[PDB]
Amino acid sequence: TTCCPSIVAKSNFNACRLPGTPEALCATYTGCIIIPGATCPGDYAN
Repeated sequence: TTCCPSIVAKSNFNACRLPGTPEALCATYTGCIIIPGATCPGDYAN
């Protein structure tokens, strides 16, 4: 599950992922974090 600082960061993450780019790379590009649980904490953008 990808949990992002903001909707802008998550939009950038999703754009990175669209052509297949590995999740960890898109995470570092955006500031989004990856957690195994189904639910992001607090008010992070899923």
